[PDB]
Amino acid sequence: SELLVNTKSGKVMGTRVPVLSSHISAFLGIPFAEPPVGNMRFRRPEPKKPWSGVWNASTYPNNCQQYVDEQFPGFSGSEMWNPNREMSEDCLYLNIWVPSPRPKSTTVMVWIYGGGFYSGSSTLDVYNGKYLAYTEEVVLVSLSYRVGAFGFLALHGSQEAPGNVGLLDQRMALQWVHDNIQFFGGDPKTVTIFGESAGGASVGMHILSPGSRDLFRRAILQSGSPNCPWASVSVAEGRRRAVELGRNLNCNLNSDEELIHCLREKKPQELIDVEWNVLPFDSIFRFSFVPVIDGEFFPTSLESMLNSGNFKKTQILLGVNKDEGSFFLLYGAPGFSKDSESKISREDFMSGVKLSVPHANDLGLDAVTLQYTDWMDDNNGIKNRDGLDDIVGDHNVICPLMHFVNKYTKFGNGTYLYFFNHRASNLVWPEWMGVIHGYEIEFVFGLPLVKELNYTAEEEALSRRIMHYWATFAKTGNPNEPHSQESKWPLFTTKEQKFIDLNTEPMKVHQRLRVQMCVFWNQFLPKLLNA
Amino acid sequence: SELLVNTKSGKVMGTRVPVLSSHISAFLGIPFAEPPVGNMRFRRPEPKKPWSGVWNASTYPNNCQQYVDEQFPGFSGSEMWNPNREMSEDCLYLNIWVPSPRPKSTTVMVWIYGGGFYSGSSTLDVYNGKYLAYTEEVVLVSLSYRVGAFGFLALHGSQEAPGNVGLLDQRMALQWVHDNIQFFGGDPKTVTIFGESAGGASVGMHILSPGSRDLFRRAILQSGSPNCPWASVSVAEGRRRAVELGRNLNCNLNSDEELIHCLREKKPQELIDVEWNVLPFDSIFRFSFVPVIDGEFFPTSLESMLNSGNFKKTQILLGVNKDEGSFFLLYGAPGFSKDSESKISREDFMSGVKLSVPHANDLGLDAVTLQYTDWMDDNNGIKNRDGLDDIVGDHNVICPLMHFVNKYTKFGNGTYLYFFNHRASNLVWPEWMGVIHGYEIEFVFGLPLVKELNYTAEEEALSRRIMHYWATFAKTGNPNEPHSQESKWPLFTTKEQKFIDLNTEPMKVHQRLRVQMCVFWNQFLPKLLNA
Ligand code: IUM
Ligand code: IUM
Ligand code: IUM
Ligand code: IUM
Repeated sequence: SELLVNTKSGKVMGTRVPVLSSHISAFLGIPFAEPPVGNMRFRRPEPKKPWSGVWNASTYPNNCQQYVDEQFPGFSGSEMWNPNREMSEDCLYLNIWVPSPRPKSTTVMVWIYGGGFYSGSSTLDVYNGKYLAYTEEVVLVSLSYRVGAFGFLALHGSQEAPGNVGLLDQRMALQWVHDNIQFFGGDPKTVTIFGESAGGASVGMHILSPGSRDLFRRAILQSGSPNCPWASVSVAEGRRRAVELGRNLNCNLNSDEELIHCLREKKPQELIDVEWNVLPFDSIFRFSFVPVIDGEFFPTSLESMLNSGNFKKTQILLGVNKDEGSFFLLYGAPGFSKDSESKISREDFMSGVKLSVPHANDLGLDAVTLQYTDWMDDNNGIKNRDGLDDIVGDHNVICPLMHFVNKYTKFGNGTYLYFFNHRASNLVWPEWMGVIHGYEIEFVFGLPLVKELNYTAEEEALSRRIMHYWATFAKTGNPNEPHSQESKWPLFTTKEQKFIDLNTEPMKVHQRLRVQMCVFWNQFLPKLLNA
Repeated sequence: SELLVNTKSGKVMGTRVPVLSSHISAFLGIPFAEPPVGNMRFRRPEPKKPWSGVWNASTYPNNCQQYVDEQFPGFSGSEMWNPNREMSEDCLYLNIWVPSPRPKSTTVMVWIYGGGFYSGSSTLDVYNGKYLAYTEEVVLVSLSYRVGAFGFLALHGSQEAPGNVGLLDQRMALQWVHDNIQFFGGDPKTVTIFGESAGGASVGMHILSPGSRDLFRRAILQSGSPNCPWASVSVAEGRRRAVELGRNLNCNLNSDEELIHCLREKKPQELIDVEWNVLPFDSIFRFSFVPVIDGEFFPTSLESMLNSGNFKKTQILLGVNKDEGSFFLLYGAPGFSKDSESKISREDFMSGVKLSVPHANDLGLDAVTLQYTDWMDDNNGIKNRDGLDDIVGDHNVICPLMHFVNKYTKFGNGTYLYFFNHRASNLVWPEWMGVIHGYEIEFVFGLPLVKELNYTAEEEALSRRIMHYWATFAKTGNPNEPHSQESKWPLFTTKEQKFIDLNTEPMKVHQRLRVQMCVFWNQFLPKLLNA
């Protein structure tokens, strides 16, 4: 009865939400898994037992236990990413926005949030699917997955904490969407999983995981890809970090059973408190509990998989932001402050490049510095600052994504590559951080469309193009409307390597995104480090 | 009696030569050493026994046995460097051009010719000191030194063929100049040794050799420096190449005495014929018999010496040509022909970079290619062609010279650095080779001044500036006339690193010649190869 949806798990009662002019149906906090609490912490998600009665899908679910950024308390720029609902280990819930009237079988977009696998909520203001569902008439799903140690602790042997359990959370949401989105008017045969940062890395990992390929049609990857250096550890390093996490909580680490038991008794916040102490390196843009290359979720190494074509072959739309690195530099690298044009000294640059590339020897750090220093001007604080952003952005998202694009396009049924380089007019972060990691999201979710948000008209325009690019790609596997007034977004071929700018200036097409630098990061530096 | 000069070695009768308007005295083929023939092949030069009677110093001496370029027979571009007098092992002679009337004590410039230590003559048209002596009123000396195996065969143990013997030839000419230039009107207290290519490398080596520092005042180094990768071998490699030279002539190489004896019986041309077979590498811009870092001439390694300040501390004027590499690419690297715009394929580029950097492993070759490829355009034949020239020019002359400038300026009494980037209007070589190795020489020696040579007026202008820069530097240790209408040639400091363009456009000052690339060649690639 519009808001009464009767699903294979039970009846779900949603709520009308106002969006722009109209209203839309919203179903919020649908459980898709049994609460991963108690003896079930670190365990694989268990499918949600069906409920008697109607489920009140009208309020946002608990967010999952996660690190809370208090680096800039009150600063909307950082709080916009913080959990906005009560945190709870009970948090495996998804959110669905459906048009009014209910479509019959229309496209589904399943948003998977980023947050470096230690943070993230489906429920943040910038992930509100109102605007996207309304504007583009897509059923929009937000999912939830366990982040941090709760989702990615990996004692590879044990059944009680294998890794990737937070990815399995995602996969179960995807199963539920596959099984039940039809009752919300969604077409399970065309669900598109999009995500940003670790969310896009996750999307890439379901393209890769055999166990996930059947559960979605298409994929959008924003500023992340499965092969990103921060997105996976070996099972050995996962074990190492799991044990070190237990060492921090004074766990008896005689056996996996002993460790897991200890970690299961700790309050969620104590895991969170010591979580960053288990990194093996003084480092930027590294997270403690990330997916493990474990043999089950990933059959082998991601590189083999990308090489063999061992991945779901579909269409992907993906891309990066211009200044991917600045966010992590501000937070982690000396000399970058929020309130200064963060001109970076030479001493702080070398501190920064050493933090950015923690796995690199003195030779590798020299290679990086050679690549990224303006040697005509090696003490220019701006060039050092921007160069650090470039190092961090190229090493950590742009070049791994371009590696992934190249390897994937060899076997996929279509690749669209954007380069988002628009600084929002109302961006609350300093100018020096540029087009920041994560700040294409508000444009994907249509926030320039709400006038109270103080976007320019030109930005609202861009948001409508992006949403239209995104939903058209989701519907059709091509972001372009067939024969439209807009100019066409070229396919990315391994031949021409074309890609588009996304900003308010009209579309420009380019070749070979950061190729000079990505040849360094993808081809040369690894060869150098192995030698 | 103008042309009758009575020297410590005996009387010398020269000849009036017409130069531009006037005439000048010329003394040609003064012997400064005993003919290094017979049992004296490969031996240290022996000082010339004084002669009875007058020495006819009116014709050019024999040139020294050397490889003769027949790659482009008749092509003036290549024949201008070939021996133009009868070749002979008897060839240790110097040439003096004196003004008319005879000055009393005026500056001396001692030209040391290049030719990669395997070739060179004092007597080539482009080394005619008429124009420089006339125009700038300097006594101008050309010397001769044994090149190739005859000057640089190095069986380190033996007294009968230690290396560097061709450098000792140079040092003896310098002694003779020190002892006798006064009788030609020259001031031994201010002789300036200049040289180009291996000639400038040689000049650098007398700055370094304790045994030579006292014999000259100032130094000009054109497109060469003692630390150039092609300018010295270890004594071990010298022995290796000496033995391999003997292996090619079917010498009994049981003992040094046996080898040297065999090499002493061979006709000069048989040494020359097999000379290039002893290189250890398929290589460009490597010569077989070069100076040996032997403990006597050089006390230790050149790098230690440059580091410790263990060198003659004076003023040096030095610099490089823009397109230093093209000459060797045309001759040695596949895909470069004289008569085509030598657009270089990718297969021929990698062949070229492998030839340019023969001592480098696959990792180093990758590093070079990373540095020098336009990855937006890696198949552009022009960019590949020019890039090869840059690789060869940077690796082989520009970056070692900049290393030498930097190390030297720490301790020297003044450094002037030019960058010659003028392509002669009448250059007979193809356009693609650019400002070619060696083609600033005609400007230093004032050939744009003879109208029959078809230089532009603007080029004659440049030649007069260069000659004036050169002789003023020789006279004064500063190329600048004190308070003149010309703009001042900045000192090269390690602080600002300033240097001037030399061309017909008016002087421009720049910083940090090819620093991005020289940081690669001087700092990074060696660190990479040692690892
Ligand atoms: O709680 U237990 O292996
Ligand atoms: O990292 U930025 O132009
Ligand atoms: O001719 U003998 O040692
Ligand atoms: O070797 U050049 O421009």
